[PDB]
Amino acid sequence: SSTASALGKLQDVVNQNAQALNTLVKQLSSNFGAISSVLNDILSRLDPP
Amino acid sequence: FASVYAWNRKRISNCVADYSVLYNSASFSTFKCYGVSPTKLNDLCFTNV
Repeated sequence: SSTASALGKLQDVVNQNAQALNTLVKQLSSNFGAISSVLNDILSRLDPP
Repeated sequence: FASVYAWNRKRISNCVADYSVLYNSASFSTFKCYGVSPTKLNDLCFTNV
């Protein structure tokens, strides 16, 4: 009841899953060498070739 | 028209521009666009031209 942080294993498992998912969803904001990180913009800007 | 070493710069803002007349006119020897498709110009909105 009083002492906290006695459940480190379950807590850190949850933290690991959440962190992996967050970095996966954050990876969507990278140019990867292209001109923009959003697909609709480059679709609407230039020629399909 | 000014010299190449003293190229004349003009700023265009707060206007409604029709780029089609530029593509329609045949008076231009070279009409080369790099970041955008020439036919999509009327479909976009910019600032500080």
